[PDB]
Amino acid sequence: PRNYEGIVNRVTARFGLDASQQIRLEAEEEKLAHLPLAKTVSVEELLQYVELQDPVT
Amino acid sequence: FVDSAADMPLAKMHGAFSTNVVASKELQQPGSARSTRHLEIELPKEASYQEGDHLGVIPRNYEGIVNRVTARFGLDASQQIRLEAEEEKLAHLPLAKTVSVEELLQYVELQDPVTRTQLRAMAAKTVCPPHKVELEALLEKQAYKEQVLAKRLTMLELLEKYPACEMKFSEFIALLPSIRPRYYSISSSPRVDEKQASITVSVVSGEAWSGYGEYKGIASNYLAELQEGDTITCFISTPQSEFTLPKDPETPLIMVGPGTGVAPFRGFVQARKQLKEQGQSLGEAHLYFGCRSPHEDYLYQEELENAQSEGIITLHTAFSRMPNQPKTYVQHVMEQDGKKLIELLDQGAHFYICGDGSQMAPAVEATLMKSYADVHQVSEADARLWLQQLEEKGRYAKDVWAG
Amino acid sequence: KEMPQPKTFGELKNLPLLNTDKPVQALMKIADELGEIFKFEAPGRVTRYLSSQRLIKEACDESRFDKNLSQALKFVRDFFGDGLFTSWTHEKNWKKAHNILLPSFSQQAMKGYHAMMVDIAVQLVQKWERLNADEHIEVPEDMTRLTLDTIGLCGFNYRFNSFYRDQPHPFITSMVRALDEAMNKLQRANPDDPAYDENKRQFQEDIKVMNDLVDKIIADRKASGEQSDDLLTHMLNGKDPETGEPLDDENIRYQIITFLIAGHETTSGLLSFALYFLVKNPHVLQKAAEEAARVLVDPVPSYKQVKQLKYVGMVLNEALRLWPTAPAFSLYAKEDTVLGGEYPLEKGDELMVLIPQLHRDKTIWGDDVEEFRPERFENPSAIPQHAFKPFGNGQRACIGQQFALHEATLVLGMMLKHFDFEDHTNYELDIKETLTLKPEGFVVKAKSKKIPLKKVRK
Amino acid sequence: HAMMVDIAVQLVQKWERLNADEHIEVPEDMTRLTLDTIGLCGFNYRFNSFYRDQPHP
Amino acid sequence: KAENAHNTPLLVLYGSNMGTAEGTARDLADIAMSKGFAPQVATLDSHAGNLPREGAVLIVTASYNGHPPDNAKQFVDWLDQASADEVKGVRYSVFGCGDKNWATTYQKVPAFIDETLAAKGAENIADRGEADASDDFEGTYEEWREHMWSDVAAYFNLDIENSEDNKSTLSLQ
Ligand SMILES: Cc1cc2nc3c(=O)[nH]c(=O)nc-3n(C[C@H](O)[C@H](O)[C@H](O)COP(=O)(O)OP(=O)(O)OC[C@H]3O[C@@H](n4cnc5c(N)ncnc54)[C@H](O)[C@@H]3O)c2cc1C
Ligand code: HEM
Ligand SMILES: Cc1cc2nc3c(=O)[nH]c(=O)nc-3n(C[C@H](O)[C@H](O)[C@H](O)COP(=O)(O)O)c2cc1C
Ligand SMILES: COc1ccc2nc(SCc3ncc(C)c(OC)c3C)[nH]c2c1
Repeated sequence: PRNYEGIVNRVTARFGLDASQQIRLEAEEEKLAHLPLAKTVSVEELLQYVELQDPVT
Repeated sequence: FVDSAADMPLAKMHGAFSTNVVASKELQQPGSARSTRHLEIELPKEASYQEGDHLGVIPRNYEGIVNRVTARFGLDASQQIRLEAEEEKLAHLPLAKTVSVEELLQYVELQDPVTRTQLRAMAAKTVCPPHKVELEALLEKQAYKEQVLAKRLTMLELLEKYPACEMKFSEFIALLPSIRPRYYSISSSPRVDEKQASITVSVVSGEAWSGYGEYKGIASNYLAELQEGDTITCFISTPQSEFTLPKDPETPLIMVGPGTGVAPFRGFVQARKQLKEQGQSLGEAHLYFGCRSPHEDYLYQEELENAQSEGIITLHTAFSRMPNQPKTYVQHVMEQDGKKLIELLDQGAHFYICGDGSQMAPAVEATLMKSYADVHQVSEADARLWLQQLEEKGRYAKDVWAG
Repeated sequence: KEMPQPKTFGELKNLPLLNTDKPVQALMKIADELGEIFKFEAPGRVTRYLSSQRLIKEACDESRFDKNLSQALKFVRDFFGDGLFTSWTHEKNWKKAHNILLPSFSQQAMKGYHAMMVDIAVQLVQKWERLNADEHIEVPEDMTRLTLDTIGLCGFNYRFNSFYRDQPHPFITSMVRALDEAMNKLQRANPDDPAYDENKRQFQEDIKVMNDLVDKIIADRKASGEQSDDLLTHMLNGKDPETGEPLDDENIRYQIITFLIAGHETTSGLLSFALYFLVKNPHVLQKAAEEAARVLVDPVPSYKQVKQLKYVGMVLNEALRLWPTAPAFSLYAKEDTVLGGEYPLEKGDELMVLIPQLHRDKTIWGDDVEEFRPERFENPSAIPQHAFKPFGNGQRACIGQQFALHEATLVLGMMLKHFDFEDHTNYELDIKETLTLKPEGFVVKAKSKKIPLKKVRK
Repeated sequence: HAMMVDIAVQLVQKWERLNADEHIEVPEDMTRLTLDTIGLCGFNYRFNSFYRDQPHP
Repeated sequence: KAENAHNTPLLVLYGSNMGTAEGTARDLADIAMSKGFAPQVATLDSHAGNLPREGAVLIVTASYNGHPPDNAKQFVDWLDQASADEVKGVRYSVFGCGDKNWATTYQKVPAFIDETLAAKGAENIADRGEADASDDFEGTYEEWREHMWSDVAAYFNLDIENSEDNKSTLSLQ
């Protein structure tokens, strides 16, 4: 599935970000979180790779 | 989070780097029907500039015009898609990559006149027989000049006019030219801050000559909408024709720069002001500035009046639209001052024109030559040779544009 | 005027001047001594060596002089036949092959060789990336691996796999032996003395090794499902628009050997001399390295990117100015004529253009002709006609000029992007002659720029 | 792993680059690969066996 | 594989500072390929003296305040003073990129080259062509082009019949 608009906007609002802001991640460490690393990708599309409402760990 | 920018090819072709807007504000008065913007831009360590250099700006297409395209093709902005050809492509498109529609649309020109290739492509997908006859009519030499080129009629406006032309998005995008940079005359001196540059941008806007609604100039409206903290992709460009202050600050200058034409002279003014503050003596410098009104578009009035008060320049204004005054242009003022301006050029002054190259520059040039002819009692041919020699000595410089 | 002549040896005239391992360098020294023109006589034979642009511009007038086969070229025809290089202009097979094969060096063809050039260039960069600390590089040896493989692959879809070999490829060993023998023959007073019986035997066996390889290329292609839209495709398939005829089998075999040799040896030489001059001119090296880094932004170079390497181009042309790797070509007088208003020639008289001396004419280049200054070539338009001729003259000029330069420029660009070089032995230039010229014993060390990689973690 | 891949890519490339009807001396090429792999992985030392026509000394 | 009829030698040289003339040149070389030629594209002042004594040479150039573009200066100078190395055999044609906004200098460099080339032994196969950036540059470019192919057609050989769309060569995704 995809995360709905309401919940994506709650995140970009909390971080003061624009949906369309292109950015690039990196770690060196493994990642069950299956993120496109070393690629540029908007915030809003990064946010379709992750669970936003699992209990806090 | 390399929050990073496409380094679209053109950005690479121009050495455009990505960087931040530090200021953005309006220069005309509240209630002017027109807009002229002032932007301050930060430069990275690797870039540097000089007075009379240009900022190359890679612009983005505005939302209105992107939506007109996605609406015509029934597409969502965010729809990811992938192109391919096998054939070369000045249109500098990311091929064999997935990329949204809206971002594909930032690689191309959306409002260039429709080309003959474009018209044939549309004709071939048209199942409206009378509509095919019309598109083909436009291919003829005369019609093409008068209805396409004279009015700047675009492929987009013809696709909107012909909703049953079965051209498809991916054929549209591929038939378009690559997005071009726009040049702006840097309006600041590096002697004040080496790593910060300003530009002065008249905002293109009006009723489309094509007849299809309201026209907005691509880069100028992109620049007009930027705000502090936004990023911008640009490069420094140095023109083939040198446009710099004399080496000796006592050499006299005459500057003619109405409207946004003042831009590079604001850099000259800032340079002279620093040279003074470093103990150098300055000679005469006349700035001929013209605009509609001080109630409207007298750009940088405060700065220019201050400069004049500190002896950095002598300021001569002309106003076209002041109630109860004759319509005045810089060349009319220059002509009143002919004697003085010509004596100055006889003592080694440099002369500079900036701004509109289609009407203002030629008329200014004609007035200068006529002042010469009248002062030195010679023919128009001798006055033309004089100007030719002045240019060949490097003392008659132009930073003018049709835009 | 009567023309100068170097020292003579009684009945052998000047022949013994060629009894040396470095005969072009000897001729060059004679030119410096005698000036723009000298006569060189052997028993039964005369030629006239030209060194000034003043005379050479007249020699280059195709209405008055045509390509001659020098003695050297007559000996090499023994294996080059009536291929493009050793055919007379008036032999039917010259214009036919010229017309059939010129389209293999068109712009489109060049674009289509790019990928394969990159293939071999990546093999050379990798070999060097993979050396251990303090190992060194045998420069002309590695440049020959690269150039032979590049013409093999681009021209014939054939892989010599020279980078998988620790010695030179067998084809190179017999080539060098055959060229050496042709060169040594030049000085022989009595070529049919039976003392040279073994020389001739080794010569035929080397001709055989080279022709055995030609036979394989031909066999591969007959097998080659072949579009292999390349030089060989044109050899086997193209028709000359003039006669309407294709090349016959015999001529094609000569073309293949011709292109395998001419197509690599002199390019190997150029790259070797260019690396030599760079390491000896560290400011020039840095300026070339700066361009490479600036231009070659992608993991492998594009065609348009190679064309962007202006300074590298300048470096190569300056290497060709000092040490043009095919250092002489020969002309004959088509009719009686007077050279320079002072030297009468009869129809058939032979001239030699001594290219390295032409390239040192101070009237053209200025006094500093021994310096390595690529800036000389900043506007090539500025150079007078017939002043710079490393690729020969007119309709008999080098067919492969653009191919050699594109390859050299690509390769040198990559080397300069990817490594720092050290002249660790302070190498003294020693120029080996095999008719063609190349540095012998030239070695360097190359320290990888890991285009940066050093990465830790532990 | 990365260094093993380095040598394995060298072996695949040698074979990709053979001409039609050329053949592969199997144990000879396997020795080029295995010696180079322990040399590189174990000791950061390059025997460069694929640059040699005979076996390494 | 293509079809490669003519294949006659068409060398296209440009004088360009901002690429208008250079793109026009490369466009020509692209339509030549479609008409079976063996085209070659290069700057003007790089074949300074090396004009092709066979086929034809299209010369596409701008003007800057009456002067040649940076990549054409060596050519023209070579052309102006140097005339000794005559231009006989060289069958050419000239296309001019200019702007009417430049008064007294309109198309001065293309004109110079065109007429100078002829007062040195011209095989002018096709009359010069002009483009005014300030009006209908594609009209004139189009007029000169069609007339041009035919002039050279009749002159030598006869490769394309109607481009036979050796053109439409899309490539997309
Ligand atoms: C060397 C140089 C220096 C320059 N310096 C400056 C400067 O300092 N400041 C500045 O403001 N500009 C400057 N310009 C002009 C500038 O580069 C841009 O051209 C200008 O901002 C317009 O580009 P744009 O993308 O906004 O409009 P575009 O989208 O490119 O449209 C421009 C075209 O639209 C046409 N047009 C105008 N009105 C209409 C209409 N109503 N209907 C249809 N078509 C119309 C114009 O005539 C022009 O042909 C300079 C140009 C040059 C060459
Ligand atoms: C720097 C590299 C090169 C140099 C210096 C060089 C030099 C020359 C010279 C001087 C000649 C004229 C010989 C004469 O007049 O007797 C010539 C001709 C020739 N070259 Fe080159 N060459 C080089 C690269 C190549 C390449 C790469 C090829 C093949 C792809 C090649 C193929 C030939 C051919 C076939 C001829 C004879 C052309 C003819 O007469 O029709 N050359 N070369
Ligand atoms: C500074 C300048 C000077 C120019 N001078 C002339 C000129 O003298 N004659 C002319 O016909 N056009 C003149 N032009 C118009 C250009 O030649 C026209 O833009 C040409 O199409 C640019 O071609 P290019 O991009 O290949 O350099 C000039 C343009 C500029 C910017
Ligand atoms: C005294 O006679 C000599 C000596 C040396 C020479 N070197 C030459 S250079 C001859 C030459 N040129 C170009 C190419 C491509 C080529 O291919 C291997 C050869 C052999 N001619 C000579 C003649």
